[PDB]
Amino acid sequence: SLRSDLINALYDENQKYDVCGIISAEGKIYPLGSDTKVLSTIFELFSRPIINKIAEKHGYIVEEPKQQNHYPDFTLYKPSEPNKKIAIDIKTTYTNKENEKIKFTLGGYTSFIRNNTKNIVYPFDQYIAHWIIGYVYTRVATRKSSLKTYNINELNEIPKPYKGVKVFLQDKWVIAGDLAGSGNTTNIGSIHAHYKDFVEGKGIFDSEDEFLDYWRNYERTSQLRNDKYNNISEYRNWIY
Amino acid sequence: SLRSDLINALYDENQKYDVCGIISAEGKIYPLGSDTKVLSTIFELFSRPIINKIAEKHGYIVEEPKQQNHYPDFTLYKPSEPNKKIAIDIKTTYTNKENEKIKFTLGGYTSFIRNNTKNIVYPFDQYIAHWIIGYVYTRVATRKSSLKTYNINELNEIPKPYKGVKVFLQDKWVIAGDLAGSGNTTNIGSIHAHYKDFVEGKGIFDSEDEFLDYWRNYERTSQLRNDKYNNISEYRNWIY
DNA sequence: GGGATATCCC
DNA sequence: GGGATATCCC
Repeated sequence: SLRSDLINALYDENQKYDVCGIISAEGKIYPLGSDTKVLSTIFELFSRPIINKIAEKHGYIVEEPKQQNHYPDFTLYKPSEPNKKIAIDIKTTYTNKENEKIKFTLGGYTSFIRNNTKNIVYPFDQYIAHWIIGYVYTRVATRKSSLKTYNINELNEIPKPYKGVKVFLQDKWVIAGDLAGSGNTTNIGSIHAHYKDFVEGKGIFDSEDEFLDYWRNYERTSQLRNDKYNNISEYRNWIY
Repeated sequence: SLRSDLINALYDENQKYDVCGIISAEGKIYPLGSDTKVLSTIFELFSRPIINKIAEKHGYIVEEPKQQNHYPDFTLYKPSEPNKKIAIDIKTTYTNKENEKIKFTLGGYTSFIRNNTKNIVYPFDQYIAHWIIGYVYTRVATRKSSLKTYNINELNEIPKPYKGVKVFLQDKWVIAGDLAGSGNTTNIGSIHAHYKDFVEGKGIFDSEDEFLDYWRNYERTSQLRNDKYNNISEYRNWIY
């Protein structure tokens, strides 16, 4: 199973998280910081070697998006059956101190979910599956960068911005919740839970329809969200 | 002074502003793509040692945010005059045909611009000058990242994400415009001209005052502002 | 012009 | 939760 195989190779098969810094054509190295906007990519870069791997020994093609504002990170599939498209999307998140509850943002709620074609490499329908690859790290901060330029020799010196990474795979609908992850950016939110709750997929929506419906009609303004619904209890009761 | 000194440094004191890729500690390199959220940060890393070296040589202390979502990136200050705080923010944009017109997005019009302390490192009132260090660049059209992992020796075979970089130092009110930069995120729009106009510091606003009142007044959307004001030439009369 | 990519702060 | 960094895409 693409999945089983996948999950398998994600948990240290020989993989080690060691990205120390950025490098300029001048040969001089600049360390990282807690910028999430860059860490994200670093997280995806760790996966890109392993997805493609499996994908290979399974006979599917992988297609990264050409444009900067389209979902999802990866698009696996076989030409023959070019309707059985799977979709993998990398999501990171940080912790401060050990064993805290986490949460991720699961993506747009007013895009291809409701539009089918808006911002997605392929029309929403060609996908049979949508997976999520979640990462958790202990951010090492109290930050203010590392005010210094390095060289190819001090690599070992270079401090990283993360510690004790944790990965897991799961279907999106399984770990989705009933609250926006981001406001203005209309994102969906994840379940507030213990990392392991994710592994196990101890969610809240009973199936993928329950997850689409809920999100399909999650009004955007609190004003309109009152006389309709704010959560699972609210929605469920809305079934009658 | 502090200002023109910075410029020299930032105007070919030798620097090239080129990046290669990401770099691990086992020494294995990974290339980059034109992704903005990344490039905007790398350009950042480049700027910090340049800034530090100048300030420090004029006896200024430097400040960086702890929160990743507060303004400004940099914060130079003289303790012998703590109320004389200056801001520096890196702003990037790209173009294909090495010449076409330009546009930047300089911050939110509904935060420190109207309440003194929302999402700002120190209070707005404690700042004398607000500077924009802008970078422009030609990006390899389309986008091809590839997944090869070079190394120090193959430092040359590695594809760069951009080429022909440009930089400018100028004041925030001189380069601002009368249209939004973005919408949902509520950002100020830089002027839509040509590199040079920027260097010229050939704007539209009359004063650092007009721009203030201006953006201080920007209604969040079409409905409201369409019957108030939608541009400076409109701002004007409205002022009566 | 409005909303889209990611995830975060108070 | 609402608004914030980064800027773009359509």
